[PDB]
Amino acid sequence: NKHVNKVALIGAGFVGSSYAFALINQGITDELVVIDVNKEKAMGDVMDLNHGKAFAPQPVKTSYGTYEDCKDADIVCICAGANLELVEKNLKIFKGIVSEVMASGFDGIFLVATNPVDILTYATWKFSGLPKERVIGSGTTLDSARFRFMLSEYFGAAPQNVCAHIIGEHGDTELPVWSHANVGGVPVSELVEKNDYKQEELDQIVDDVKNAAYHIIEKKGATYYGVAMSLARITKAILHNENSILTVSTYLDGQYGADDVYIGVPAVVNRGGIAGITELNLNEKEKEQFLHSAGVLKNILKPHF
Amino acid sequence: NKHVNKVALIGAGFVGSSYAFALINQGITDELVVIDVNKEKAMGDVMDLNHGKAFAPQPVKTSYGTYEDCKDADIVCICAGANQKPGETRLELVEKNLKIFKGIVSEVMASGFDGIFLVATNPVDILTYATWKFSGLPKERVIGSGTTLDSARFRFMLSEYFGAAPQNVCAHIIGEHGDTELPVWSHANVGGVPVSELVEKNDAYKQEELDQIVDDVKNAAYHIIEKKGATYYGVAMSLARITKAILHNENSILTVSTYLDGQYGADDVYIGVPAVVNRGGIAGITELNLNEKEKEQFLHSAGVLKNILKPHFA
Amino acid sequence: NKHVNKVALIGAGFVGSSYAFALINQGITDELVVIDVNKEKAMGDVMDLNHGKAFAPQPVKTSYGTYEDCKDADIVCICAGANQKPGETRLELVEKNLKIFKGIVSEVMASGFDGIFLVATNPVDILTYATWKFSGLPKERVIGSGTTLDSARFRFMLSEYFGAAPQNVCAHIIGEHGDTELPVWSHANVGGVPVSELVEKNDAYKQEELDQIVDDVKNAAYHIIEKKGATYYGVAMSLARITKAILHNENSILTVSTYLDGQYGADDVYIGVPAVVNRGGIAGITELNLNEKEKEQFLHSAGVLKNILKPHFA
Amino acid sequence: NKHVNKVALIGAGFVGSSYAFALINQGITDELVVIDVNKEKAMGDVMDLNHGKAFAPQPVKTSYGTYEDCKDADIVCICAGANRLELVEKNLKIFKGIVSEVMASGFDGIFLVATNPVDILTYATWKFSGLPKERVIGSGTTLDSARFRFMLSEYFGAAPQNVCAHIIGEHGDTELPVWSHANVGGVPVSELVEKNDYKQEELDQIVDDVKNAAYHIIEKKGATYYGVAMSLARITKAILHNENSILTVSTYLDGQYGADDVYIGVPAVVNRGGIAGITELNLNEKEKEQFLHSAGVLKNILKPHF
Repeated sequence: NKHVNKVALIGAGFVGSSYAFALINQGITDELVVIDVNKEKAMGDVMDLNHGKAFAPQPVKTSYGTYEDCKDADIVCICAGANLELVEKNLKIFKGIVSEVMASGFDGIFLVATNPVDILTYATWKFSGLPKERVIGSGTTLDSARFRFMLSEYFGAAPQNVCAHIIGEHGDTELPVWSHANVGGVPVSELVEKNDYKQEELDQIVDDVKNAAYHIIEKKGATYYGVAMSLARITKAILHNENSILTVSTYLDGQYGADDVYIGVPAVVNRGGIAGITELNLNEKEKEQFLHSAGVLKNILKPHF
Repeated sequence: NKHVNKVALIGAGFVGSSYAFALINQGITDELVVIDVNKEKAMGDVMDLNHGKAFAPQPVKTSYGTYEDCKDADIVCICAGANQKPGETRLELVEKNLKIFKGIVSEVMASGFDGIFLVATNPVDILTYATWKFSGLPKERVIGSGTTLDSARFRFMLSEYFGAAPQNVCAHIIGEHGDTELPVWSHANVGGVPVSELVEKNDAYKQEELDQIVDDVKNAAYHIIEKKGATYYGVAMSLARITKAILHNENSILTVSTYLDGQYGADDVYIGVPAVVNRGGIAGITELNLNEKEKEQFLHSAGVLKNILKPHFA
Repeated sequence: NKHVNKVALIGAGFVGSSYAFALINQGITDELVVIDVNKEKAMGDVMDLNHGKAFAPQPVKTSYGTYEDCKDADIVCICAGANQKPGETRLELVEKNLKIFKGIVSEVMASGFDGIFLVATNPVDILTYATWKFSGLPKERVIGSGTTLDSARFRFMLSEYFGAAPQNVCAHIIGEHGDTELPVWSHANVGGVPVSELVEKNDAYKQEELDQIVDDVKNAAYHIIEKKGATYYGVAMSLARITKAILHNENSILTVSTYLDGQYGADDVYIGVPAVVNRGGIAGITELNLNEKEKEQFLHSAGVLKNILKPHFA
Repeated sequence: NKHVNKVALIGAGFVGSSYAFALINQGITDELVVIDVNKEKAMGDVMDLNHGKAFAPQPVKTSYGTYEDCKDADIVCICAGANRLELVEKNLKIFKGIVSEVMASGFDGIFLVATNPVDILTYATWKFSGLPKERVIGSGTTLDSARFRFMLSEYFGAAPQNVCAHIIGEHGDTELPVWSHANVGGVPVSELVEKNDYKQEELDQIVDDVKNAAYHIIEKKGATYYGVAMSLARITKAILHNENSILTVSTYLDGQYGADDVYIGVPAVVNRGGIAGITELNLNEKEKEQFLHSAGVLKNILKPHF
């Protein structure tokens, strides 16, 4: 009796629906159940998603469901919420959601997508009582993948042999780890000096990354395709025991001079969830940029915990 | 053009965007250009689709453009048009969409485009025929989604009934994409065993059970629409499937909208039949030997389409 | 094994090693154990296969072991045995291989193995039947490669004759893996159109051309052997294909060696017929309605096998 | 008219046959032609390889052929040659005949060289053919580096994709690990070595297994071919699919690592044009000397013949 991979999705808005469409197009899970307070929408979405079932690369059973259907889920992905005020609404929404999920007997991994992601990931860990290695937030995985790709273009190599992370809070206080950005083994700073590859050229790439989402929202009011893709990517590392290094929202206790906070850092991800935290030796600018970011978060945290 | 595939999408609504997302998720094309006069929404979608490109299985260049950017496209897929309003007849919808298609197709042809058209807009068989007339291209290079979605579904469900892989099952829905489409029970077979035989010799396999599979296939869109307001994920997948068969020269048999001049006793009409699809478009038409009931149903289905074409084309 | 697929290969000759290489190149299994008393050659092959593991699409753990290492195997594939020497009859070869299989199967069963057997050693239908008797397993869990290779090559060539994808072509070779195997022309079809109809409706499609597709399929091994001394790449691929259908629960229809107790009018014999293959092994048997000529050919083919079984099994 | 990818294989021994079986199993090329002095063996292999054609993941047309059939090949892969510094001697001759016959067909693609000693015969092929140095490529130390890389993602517990480590220099005893730039997720190996106790001579023994892997295989069954075939198919894949993958293939240097006028193993970017750029690692003092000593060994063996 071989293991059946099962994902439970909570919140069938634009992010959730797209996330589902992505799992189906990539053949990532064996089963998917969709849960939303708006029964009719989730129902319609499931039907639409199954309409083209025959064309999916791999069989995937997709169904409408309720909180109790989370019992044997490997992953519960939360895309629900509202779109200091907002943090209040969502903090409560999550409380009821995690409560209902845990009440079903779910004993898997939480994947949190709704913003502010670092905050709601910390919250989910609290409300659920699960080990911190099994509550995971999307963190800055999207921004880091982008940064990483733009650089394989810029320096002309495959993304596979290019290294670059974005860490910190998923937000304006997130930061690039220039000190460890390397191409094929060769540090970026090295390539910048030996050629005239110029500095604020690379600095502009970081500028685009941080504002990418705002610009999308400015034009169509919401962002969902890129988000959905990052979620499917993280779900893939888990379900297929990849040990992939991803800058997901992770609980720190001393690793980067930070403790008691969920924040974006490169973490090894596998079927168990977080399997280790990659500890980069930050230089001086990075070290304070980071702690400033961790401080901003922990500060919004205490009023609620 | 030589080492790289390019798709131009015209119309970035729910169908078009989902199609785009499907192409990117499955790794079907190297380049996609999105064309739509609604600039904010379309550039937004393009930026959103590019935001997460690093996660896709293959590199995919997505951009916002206009007709001039079709010059080197392998495929132009058209999802643009109006949707028919309640109380409006199909001939009334067709009058509006023909005018839209006239502008789109002439602008596309004037860009230098020399590829294949893939038509998705309803009524798809009608607009495929129009695109052929408007473009002056060979009939093999103008393709509509036809009954591909209903067939594939019909075929998966039978696979998920008689208990065998989709790949090993034969079941076609043919005719117009709409209420007169028909199942080809006479040629439906599992592993090569006719469905009528399977029914006859196992009473776990009942007729009405099978007919019910047909009832549901034909009403699936309407029910999705009831609960969600519209339907687009299935359409998008069927379009991605056809695009893949073209770009990768698969020679897959699909019930796309296809021009008939005599086959099945129908003339001068685009309509859903099993056709071989490859990099050149339509490579061949499968001519099933329809039984007497099927033949009558099919000629009625072709007639329903010709009643709509007649007032618009000589 | 819960999240992990494991294959045990018994016999690391040219067939077994190529099979191993195919599994690794296609990403079919998570683990492979190779079992062969010829230690130097087999550990050599194992080390060689591990040498380039980094380049394989998926991580594959390959090791050298013995019967005890079959305990948690999903599949045990047996390629070991002697090969027919010139002047030796098949009954004489079978006497030697039954003795070999008796030891192999009893040791495998005593390891705690509770998976599926995949048999490749010649004459495969005979040794599949023996493996069933020796193992005491359900007949659904003992599978031989049957006529899978000849069928696939019968079905690709037709696809490469009528101009369509293999996926939409239906053609089976059934019967013993050997000179009495037969084509099922009566159910051979393209997109659902009977071969006999395609023939008589187009004079570019001719009988003799089709028949020689058959004579060539049946003589393919002999010609490869003439030129290179042995045949093993095709066999290896057919085995990898069957293994994939099993490990990934495909429900693919394949003409594997299958136990019949009445179907097609044959009893108590393993023989090549279209069967549904999934994670549990044989999920179902496709019963094609053979015409009178085919029925006679098939019962003769089953008879040839029973003439070999009879002196060895009650 | 979409481009048709075409590979011509010269030498259908164990390496070539396996290399072919790999291309077919991975769906890497659209067409493959097989060429060998032993016509009947090449004919047999092609037949065996097509026997199971219906099961290949992607369509691939495989056929028997001759030097003339190289005309429109994207890639000519040479696995022919004899299997005692006279080995270089016999092979240098074989290659001369082969390249001459290939160029004489109008071939204007990329050469992929696998026959040992690969660095030397890659240099030779460049000479005999007259092609730009970016279009003659040897397998170099790609296999050894791939192993080293995987054998470290396990050790440190991450995915190979998030691990960095090269083996450079001549394909042989004088090849060397680039410890100074070996990193995991961005974190250099040295940092992890003393910060946890990951032991030094442990990571060390890994470099020893790599270098002797092939000898040990040969000790047991007489030749290596599966691993070689896999590395060849991987390089063929980077080329035909314009990957821009960084591989330590045999590459022509002119000053890049204190070395000039020599084919040797270094990380190079590989795409449809062939070598697209040479990755320049800041070698430390130890590595710098190991490397030049390796280039010297090679350049020394070249002189007598050029």
